[PDB]
Amino acid sequence: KQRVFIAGHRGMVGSAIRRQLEQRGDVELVLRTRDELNLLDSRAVHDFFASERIDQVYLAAAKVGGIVANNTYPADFIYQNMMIESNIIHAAHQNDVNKLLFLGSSCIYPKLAKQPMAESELLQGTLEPTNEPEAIAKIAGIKLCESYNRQYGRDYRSVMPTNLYGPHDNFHPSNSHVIPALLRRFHEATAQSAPDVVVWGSGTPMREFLHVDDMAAASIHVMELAHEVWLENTQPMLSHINVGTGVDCTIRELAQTIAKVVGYKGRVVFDASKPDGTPRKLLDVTRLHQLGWYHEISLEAGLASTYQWFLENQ
Amino acid sequence: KQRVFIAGHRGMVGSAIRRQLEQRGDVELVLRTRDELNLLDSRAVHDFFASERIDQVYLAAAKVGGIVANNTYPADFIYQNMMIESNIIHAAHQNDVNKLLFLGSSCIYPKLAKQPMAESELLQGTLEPTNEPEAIAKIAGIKLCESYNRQYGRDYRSVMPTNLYGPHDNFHPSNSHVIPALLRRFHEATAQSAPDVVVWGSGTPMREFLHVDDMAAASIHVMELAHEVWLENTQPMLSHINVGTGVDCTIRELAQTIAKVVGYKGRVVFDASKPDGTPRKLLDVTRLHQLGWYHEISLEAGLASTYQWFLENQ
Ligand SMILES: NC(=O)c1ccc[n+]([C@@H]2O[C@H](COP(=O)([O-])OP(=O)(O)OC[C@H]3O[C@@H](n4cnc5c(N)ncnc54)[C@H](OP(=O)(O)O)[C@@H]3O)[C@@H](O)[C@H]2O)c1
Ligand SMILES: NC(=O)c1ccc[n+]([C@@H]2O[C@H](COP(=O)([O-])OP(=O)(O)OC[C@H]3O[C@@H](n4cnc5c(N)ncnc54)[C@H](OP(=O)(O)O)[C@@H]3O)[C@@H](O)[C@H]2O)c1
Repeated sequence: KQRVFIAGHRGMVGSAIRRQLEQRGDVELVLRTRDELNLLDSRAVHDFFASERIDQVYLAAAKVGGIVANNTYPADFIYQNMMIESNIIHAAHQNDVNKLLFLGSSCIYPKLAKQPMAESELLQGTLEPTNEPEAIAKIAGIKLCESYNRQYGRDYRSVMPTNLYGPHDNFHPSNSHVIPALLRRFHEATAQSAPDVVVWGSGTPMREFLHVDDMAAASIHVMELAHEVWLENTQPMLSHINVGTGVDCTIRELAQTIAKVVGYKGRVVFDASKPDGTPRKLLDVTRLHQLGWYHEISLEAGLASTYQWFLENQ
Repeated sequence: KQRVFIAGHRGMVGSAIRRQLEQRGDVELVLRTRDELNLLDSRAVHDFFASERIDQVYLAAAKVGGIVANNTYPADFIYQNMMIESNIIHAAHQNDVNKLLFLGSSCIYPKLAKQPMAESELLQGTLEPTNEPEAIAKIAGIKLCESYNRQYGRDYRSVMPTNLYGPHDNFHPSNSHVIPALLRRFHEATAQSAPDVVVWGSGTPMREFLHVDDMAAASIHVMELAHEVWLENTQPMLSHINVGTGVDCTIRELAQTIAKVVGYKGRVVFDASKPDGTPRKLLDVTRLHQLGWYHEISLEAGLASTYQWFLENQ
């Protein structure tokens, strides 16, 4: 069995990967909570790698937040993510861990990228300011992996998810992430019998959403590809793989779907006196599809199962 | 007196800053060699800051090299520079050091940047591959400074030098840095009585060169500006300041000048069957000039004094 360390296993993404692997008789999971191992502490991280015989690492630990958190604590987001990534990568290398999967984010891409965004859009223009600090730390993570691959012949791969939703999300109505926010807002609206729910903007912008269990399955799929196959479909200094659906959805279609899924009978209302973001943002997932992975969970199905998970965990 | 820690003080840039400050009765220098303090060791760096009452830091320590070194050891260049920067910045903050000057490099800029390159070119396109790893670590350094400035109201400023030359450079004929390389090549050619020296390319590309003592004076100048003045001439998320001459020189003019400076009487020869780089690369130094600093050392004068330093230190 392969000994697989999923950093950040109690996280949204980490716990999705754990649920899938825990069904694998060919895998032994090695897991440490934050209390047991602070991944900011280089010495602790090296001690763990030196004593635990790891074969593969899924790097799913990170300082994460929404718009307010990213603009309010920028130092926390660049420092902590640079240090977690640096410590784990360095320790992995030092202890002969050859396989690693780094989980980044689509925030890496330029604000005005060409759509849909191919992996080659990386570094082609200015970042969104709200996410700039975290985005630079995640690009540094990808370039750490690439650099160790190139200097030492490592196999440290990377995926960049689109917007994710599903179990273990933060279902507060003030989350800036639209799916959990709206699930919770429509849930409460449905409880109060509120006549309407008002969403800022016209509803016209197009966005992309992937269920976290699809993310986890794609991530495992990418981790487990033959190296020769992964190499044929990437480039040493352009090595990351976008993970998503590659399909747009309007915020209007999303909000009307969530209303249906929760059984809301009032009105979804869009207040177009508020600004819209860009008209379209989504990943080009041609590389992942060429590597033989396609998502399985439709928005409708994913929303319904996610909402059921929230009901069970209120 | 202000207690000033110059990280990397025995380096080319660090030692230039030290020579200038050591003439300041208002400054007490705090210096630690690599052997005394390994800046990769977070615990050691924090212990130093916690016991040494520092007021200002000049961050002039880095893993540095030429074209071969950067392409051969990419992991070393991204990892080491990320960790030195992260450790010093974090420790400074933690111990109430309010003033810091981070020394980056013009390698940060896109390969196809608009010339001359204004600070706003940062992040506008693809990096030169040879330097990509180091460049991402230095951009992460600038964004660490910005992030601490914005979250905690720190005063962590940054300068990006152009190509530098002067005392304490590496004067081996195989240095990929053209000034020390050519000084040493013409020096040897002059000793051997070699009939010619052949330089690859046509000589037409334009490049920018600044003497290291000018860099040091500009760096001190930028460190010491009133915060209100520095703020008026920068932007929180676009805070770095280019340091250079803002003036182009052909590689042909450079090589013919070096030949004159060393007293070579053979021929400078350009072999145009080898490729040239881009036609022009230089910094726009309007922000530094607006902040009231202008370089003092002409290329001719700088070359002559640099060569005299090499003669004295062979
Ligand atoms: N929609 C999404 O969820 C989404 C979208 C795009 C990309 N991603 C990428 O996926 C990665 C994981 O996202 P996520 O939402 O799954 O995060 P989470 O799931 O909210 O948290 C991941 C976790 O890693 C842990 N961690 C952070 N710092 C640690 C430390 N110093 N020591 C040990 N553990 C530490 C956290 O610990 P403590 O939580 O207990 O604080 C947290 O449990 C992120 O890098 C994110 O950018 C996620
Ligand atoms: N032409 C130029 O020189 C030039 C141009 C553009 C930008 N810059 C920027 O200026 C900065 C300094 O450049 P430079 O040429 O002055 O470098 P140097 O002068 O060649 O070396 C700087 C030094 O900092 C030290 N250092 C590195 N790692 C350390 C560690 N782990 N612990 C303690 N000290 C450490 C080095 O120690 P050990 O040397 O003894 O290994 C070295 O003495 C760099 O970031 C460079 O990118 C320089």
